[PDB]
Amino acid sequence: LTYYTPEYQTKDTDILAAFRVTPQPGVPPEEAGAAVAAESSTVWTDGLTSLDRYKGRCYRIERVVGEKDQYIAYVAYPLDLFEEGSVTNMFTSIVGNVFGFKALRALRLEDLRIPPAYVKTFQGPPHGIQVERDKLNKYGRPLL
Amino acid sequence: LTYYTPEYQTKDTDILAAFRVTPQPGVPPEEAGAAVAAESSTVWTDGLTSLDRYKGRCYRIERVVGEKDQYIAYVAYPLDLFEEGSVTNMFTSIVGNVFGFKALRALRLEDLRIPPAYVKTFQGPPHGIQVERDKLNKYGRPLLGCTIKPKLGLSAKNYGRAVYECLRGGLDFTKDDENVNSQPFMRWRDRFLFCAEALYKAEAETGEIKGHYLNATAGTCEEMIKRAVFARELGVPIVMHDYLTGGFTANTSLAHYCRDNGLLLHIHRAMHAVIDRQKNHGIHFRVLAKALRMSGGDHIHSGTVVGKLEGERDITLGFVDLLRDDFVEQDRSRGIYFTQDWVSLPGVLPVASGGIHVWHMPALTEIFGDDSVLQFGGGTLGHPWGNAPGAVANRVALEACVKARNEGRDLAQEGNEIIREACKWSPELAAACEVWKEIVF
Amino acid sequence: LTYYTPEYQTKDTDILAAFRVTPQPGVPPEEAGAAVAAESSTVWTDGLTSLDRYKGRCYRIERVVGEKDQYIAYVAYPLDLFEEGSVTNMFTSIVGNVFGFKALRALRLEDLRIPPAYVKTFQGPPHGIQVERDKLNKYGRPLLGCTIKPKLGLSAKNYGRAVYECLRGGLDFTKDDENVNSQPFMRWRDRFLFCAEALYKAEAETGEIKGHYLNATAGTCEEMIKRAVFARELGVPIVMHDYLTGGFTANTSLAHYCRDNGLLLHIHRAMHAVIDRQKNHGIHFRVLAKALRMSGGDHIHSGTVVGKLEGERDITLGFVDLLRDDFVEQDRSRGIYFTQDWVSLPGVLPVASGGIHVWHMPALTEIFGDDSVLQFGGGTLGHPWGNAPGAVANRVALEACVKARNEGRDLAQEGNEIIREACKWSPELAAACEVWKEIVF
Amino acid sequence: LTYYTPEYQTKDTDILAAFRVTPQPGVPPEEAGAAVAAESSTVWTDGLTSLDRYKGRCYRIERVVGEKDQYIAYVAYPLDLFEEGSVTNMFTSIVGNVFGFKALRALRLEDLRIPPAYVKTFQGPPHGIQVERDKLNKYGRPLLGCTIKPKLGLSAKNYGRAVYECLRGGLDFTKDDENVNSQPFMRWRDRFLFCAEALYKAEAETGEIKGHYLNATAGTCEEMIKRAVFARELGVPIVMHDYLTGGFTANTSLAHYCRDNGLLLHIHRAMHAVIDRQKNHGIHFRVLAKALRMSGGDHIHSGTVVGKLEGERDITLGFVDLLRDDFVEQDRSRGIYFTQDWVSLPGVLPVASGGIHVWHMPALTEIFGDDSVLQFGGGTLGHPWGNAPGAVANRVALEACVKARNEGRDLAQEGNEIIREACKWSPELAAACEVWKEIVF
Amino acid sequence: MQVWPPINKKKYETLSYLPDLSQEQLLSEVEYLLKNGWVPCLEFETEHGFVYRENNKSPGYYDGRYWTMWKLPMFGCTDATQVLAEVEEAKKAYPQAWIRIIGFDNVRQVQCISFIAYKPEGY
Amino acid sequence: MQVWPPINKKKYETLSYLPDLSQEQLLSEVEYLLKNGWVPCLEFETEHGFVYRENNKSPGYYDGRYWTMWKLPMFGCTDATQVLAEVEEAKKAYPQAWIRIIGFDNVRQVQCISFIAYKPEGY
Repeated sequence: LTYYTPEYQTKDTDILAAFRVTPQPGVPPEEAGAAVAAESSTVWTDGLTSLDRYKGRCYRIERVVGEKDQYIAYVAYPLDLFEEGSVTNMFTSIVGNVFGFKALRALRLEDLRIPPAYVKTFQGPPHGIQVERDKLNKYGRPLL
Repeated sequence: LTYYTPEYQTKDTDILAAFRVTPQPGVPPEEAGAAVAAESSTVWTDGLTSLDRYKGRCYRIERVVGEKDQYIAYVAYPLDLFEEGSVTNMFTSIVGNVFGFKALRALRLEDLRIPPAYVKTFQGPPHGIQVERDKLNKYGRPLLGCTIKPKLGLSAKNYGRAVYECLRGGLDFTKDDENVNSQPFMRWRDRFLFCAEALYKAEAETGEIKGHYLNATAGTCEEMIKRAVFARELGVPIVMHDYLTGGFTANTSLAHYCRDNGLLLHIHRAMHAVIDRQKNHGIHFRVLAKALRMSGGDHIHSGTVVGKLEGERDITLGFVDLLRDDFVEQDRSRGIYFTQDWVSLPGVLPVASGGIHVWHMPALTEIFGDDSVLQFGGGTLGHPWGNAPGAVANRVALEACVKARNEGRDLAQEGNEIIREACKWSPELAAACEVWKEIVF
Repeated sequence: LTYYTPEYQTKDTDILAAFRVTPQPGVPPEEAGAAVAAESSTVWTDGLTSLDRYKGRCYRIERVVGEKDQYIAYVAYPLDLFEEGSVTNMFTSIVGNVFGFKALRALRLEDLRIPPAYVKTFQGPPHGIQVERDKLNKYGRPLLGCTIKPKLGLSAKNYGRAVYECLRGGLDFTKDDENVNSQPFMRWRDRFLFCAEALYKAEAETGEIKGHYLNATAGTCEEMIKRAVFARELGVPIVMHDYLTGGFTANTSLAHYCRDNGLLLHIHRAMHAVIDRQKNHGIHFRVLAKALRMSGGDHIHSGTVVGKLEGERDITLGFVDLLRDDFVEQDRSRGIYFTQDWVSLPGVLPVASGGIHVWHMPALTEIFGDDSVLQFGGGTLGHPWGNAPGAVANRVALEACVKARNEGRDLAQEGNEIIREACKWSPELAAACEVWKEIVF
Repeated sequence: LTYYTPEYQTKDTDILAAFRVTPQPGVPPEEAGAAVAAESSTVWTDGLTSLDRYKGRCYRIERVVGEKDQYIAYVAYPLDLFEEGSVTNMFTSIVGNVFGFKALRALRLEDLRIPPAYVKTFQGPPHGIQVERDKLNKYGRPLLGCTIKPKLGLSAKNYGRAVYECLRGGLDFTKDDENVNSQPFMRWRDRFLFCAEALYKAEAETGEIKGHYLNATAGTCEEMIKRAVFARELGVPIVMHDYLTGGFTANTSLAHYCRDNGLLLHIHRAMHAVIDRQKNHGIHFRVLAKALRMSGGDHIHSGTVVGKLEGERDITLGFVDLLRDDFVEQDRSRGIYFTQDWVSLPGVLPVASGGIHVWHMPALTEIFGDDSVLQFGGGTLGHPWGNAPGAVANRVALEACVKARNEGRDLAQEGNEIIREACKWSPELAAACEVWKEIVF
Repeated sequence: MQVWPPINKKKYETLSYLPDLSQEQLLSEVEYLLKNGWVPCLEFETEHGFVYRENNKSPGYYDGRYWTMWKLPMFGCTDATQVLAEVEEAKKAYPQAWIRIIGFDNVRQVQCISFIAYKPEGY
Repeated sequence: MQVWPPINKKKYETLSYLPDLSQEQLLSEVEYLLKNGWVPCLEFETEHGFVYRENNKSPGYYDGRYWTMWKLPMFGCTDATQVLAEVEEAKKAYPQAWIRIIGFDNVRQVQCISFIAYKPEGY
């Protein structure tokens, strides 16, 4: 429980996910959130880097009161983990290995805080709402 | 209820799906299955075609006794609905709109009978099991792989040395983790250059063909082909793609690039448990690999078994066959809801992965047999004496498992024992049996 | 004075500049700093946007006490003003219109805080210090270089022999001078072919990777890439570009060509003293190298130090860090007016150059340490016994400086002495200590 | 002092520079000029060539009486030193190493005599004044331009409308500001599509060829050509490049792309005051435009004049001629330190810009005459009645200035008056004379 | 904690990180081959018994995978001891050679076996 | 005025244009390594101790940069004399090999050292 970090202060170059984890009976919520984070690393060669820079931190665990006993574990992923401008990579690195962990009944990814330093590595909409209306010269209603 | 057709006789040019539907209380099962089929059409212009030719028929509904009250509705989709050679299309047309119907609590796709007339519109594996062994000149055992660890963490020269220590120790293959693409610490083209160096060295050391699954996955079609193109420039034998985060459109393009260029493709199934873990909703991994045998890959991760045990080991054994075999006939205990005639599409080699280290060797060797890849991360890297000792250690363990099977011993019972014998004559393996037995016996 | 904003709280997606403004007598400092910021906008259509989002804020003005009465006005530029990944744009938008304002006697750009959200839009060094050492397999010292002399003058086979004598003597790298492109006496493609020959020979002689900074600079984008393309054809490790005469647009294109092709880039900063020498007008070299760490280069000339001494050695040490380090926090004595978080952009290796020969070795070795290139022209070529003796002579001098530092001696005081010890056991180096001491002690 | 050559007779294949050197106290002027020249070479291998052929000769030193004690040292550079057709090379070889010599306080390059044998290695303007007027079919006045404002701020449809209002009001040309490339608010290709639309409309409204200086400047060679290519796709007549932030390598590539595709090139000199403002250090703008007439551009910004007055108006008039004329002989009061024979390289049209609105019209018209572009930002956009009224307003003002000159009136004295006459018969212009006279008479 | 040799641990794939098989262990292998239906054959290499790439370095192109066949496949052999006579005759002729026993599975149209039967002196 | 040998001045990068380090000079180096926080490791080459390019000649591709690791990194070693025992054991096994002491800087994720510890006879 070196991935459950109550004391972590988030960086602004962090991908934060908010996972609703429903642990297996008996997984402590702490150990559940730290488990979600830990699907980031494991050791040996590890002494040739500092794994401390490439790990998910389950910095906070909240209790989903009354929707059952589920928890919103908040993982924080370093910017260095992701390939700039690749949603295929951000999804492999987050939704890639965690959802099939034995110690999890069912886990769900609710939200992502995509930091602006990562946002900037993306083209985005080839146009988006505004240019689209300028192009199309349609103003004042929803389009049909 | 013009989509529920009890009287339909299937065509041999039909995609048949077997959907476990869990209706909303009050939907009659009939109306539930007909609803799944009806996500095929609706009317007006409809009088300018015959919608009767472009509709899903829920021809049979079975009751999933005791797993709750769920039903296996059998839909039958006409061939004309699908774009020849497009797994992106077969998934849009089937898993595209049905799973979100109000009158369905949770629906799950369990199997697909991909007709031979559709099978034939696909290239398949750029190589598949046989050419792969011919190319690689490896016969008689499951092949061995080492997964470099940590995934994200080290530099390129480091990844690259891990690779070599491991491969000189007698494993055959090393893997870029699924998360390793090009990233600030280790950018692709240098990982490629150093892993190339490392494998030619290890191969000139052993005398056995070695190779590294270079992860060609990227964020645009163009960059994926760019990386693939550079593996080709090195003369290296295999590249890798995660097919669910990258995509089926893209996967199929890496897979035709490798056929035409002679590279093998190790497909990693990252993200699959998002779709395939739950029993009542999703698409079942056997469907997700029929989609890969058609889209194309030469290796596909099938997970581990000795951990997740017997009874469920039967559905693992059901889709390994669906992957490897030319015809997997109907066997509803291994989860084959339909016979499948692959009409000479190459087979994909199962990669077993996770939890593994040596007392697994005989079991794995038995669940899977010869046609598999036993991929160790910690089983190798987490050896006492490091990387090459770990490689030698899983390897002589495997070859002990081959010899024992070959001189008719039963790996299923003598297993642990067979490995007992092997520890004894190997130093390297013995220190692996110790940390083994730090949790073994 | 709607651009002078005392109350502005900076955003972390702001380019902050620190301009030393020397106003015209009578401009209030406030009005001076607001004037620098105001070169961002003017009005009418302005009511069809909010100019409030696209203006430079002179949020703080400091008084440069005693260097005259000058002021360090701090402007803050929004992220939306810049084209992602374009140093040509960041320089047009900042140094583009302000330095010629009537109400300014002379203005100077001292530093830039390039936010991480902008940092991320740049490729950076095609390699940078680490991969460079991994590639080159050189660890433990500053690397050595020889500059062929005369620059313009000899033929191609001559340039090419100078190169080899020098590189077989144990230097690691040789340089085409900045003025050498293709010229009547020595046309590029033959300089490339003979310097290629020369370096493979020298490397097969030593057993150490050798390389020549081939000057790919030319007059069109096309010809620069043409020369670069031919280095790639030889398998040679490094090419060179002067980034201020060629351009930032072009530099960035040579730098993405080398990333994608695995060539290192030695950037030469010719023309920089035209912009960066004067204290009261121009752009300060630390800004001109933040622009290169982003546009891309693997080596950048940082000049020499032991000549231009202590106190000013502190701002050299301020931008070597800005070049080499992941985060160079705020230190207004080394001239860092702002913290800089490089968010894992590779570092550029400082090339120290000019005035150098051996009693410089320990000092240089100390100012710079391991991560630098000590580039000798005359320190090597102007040796008594010629080129290879000069190479051996700077080299054993350096390695004496490494060993001494390593067995805790203080190069800063024992230096001259350390070199004294070394002369003694080396013939080659001793004759270099003589001509050394034709001006030494 | 083997580089100070009082006796050298210049060759006609020599690049001559005229450096204003301000030596360090104690450097003899002779030793100062010889020092500037000596940054051409140094010795050993030197005996394998004759360095006597590849050295700068400081053949004459003059005393800059009374501007301080500074000297105009005249260096003479051999043709063989330069790569044919490369301004990146001519600037590396001259302004590349000299300006940072310890024995120089501040050195400034005032002029260059680019020999005709070197002139001939350059394409020059893709068109130049004449073809430009033939193409555009405009004869008899300076052409008019409107600069859209705010630069960074509005959307693409907005930039695009400003453009049209302005161009239908009779201006000929509109400009993307130098900072406008592709940016979050306004991405390039849409600015290109809407400015294309806007100009064809304005031109079908007037009947006069209209065009927009589309800023093709970008961060890589590749993207600059990509934008240029799309202007070509629209059939639009002119594109734009800032040649000092983008680069000379790049500039030359946009300039040969436009010759070969028939687009005109408006060159913006952003960043120039960083190098050319100080009197004692830098390179003087006349050198920076000889470099552009050779690298290539069809228009070049020369700044404004009526603001920065007579005496200095003489050096403006010295480099407009250097730009526009086939031969500008020696005239050391207009700052021509050397005769220049341009041997039929096309002339570049001066763009006068900044501070301008109508009582400037006769003066401008007189400083510059017919061969210029009068570019208004606020002179047009900041009109009371908006954009098209401002266009008509600068335009009839200019045509009044043409008619008056043509019927022999003296714009130099009657000017203000001539405009007085014009206000009267124009509504549109009269309201411009009002806000004029909110600061006029 | 040990080091595994960079020199001289040249391998001949299946079964070569095991002790050398005694004629008993070789016989049981040849008898397995046979109990699955697979035709045994012998390959022998005199000239460098390791893959290499001289002719071309393309993806999955290697020189040295092919050895010379020693006689033919022992189609319809039922007695594995017939077979060991061949390893042993070949070995007379070629004390040089590395011999390997391969097997053909005509049901799958593929070679399924390859184990080194005789390493030449000091291999 | 002298000539420097075209034959036989093969070099092993850092510290190799110096006299050969005595076990004292080697020890002080290993003790420096250690006083900066860097994990020492030994590489040993039996087979040609010089870079070459056989496999591919691309920009910055060279064969021969990688040697075999002699055991592992001496993670948390505090006594440099522990280390010299390894140079000396390796050397028993491989009188053949060129041994070199390398070091890992896990703070920067990079190898920082490489000095030749034992040149094989006549190197």
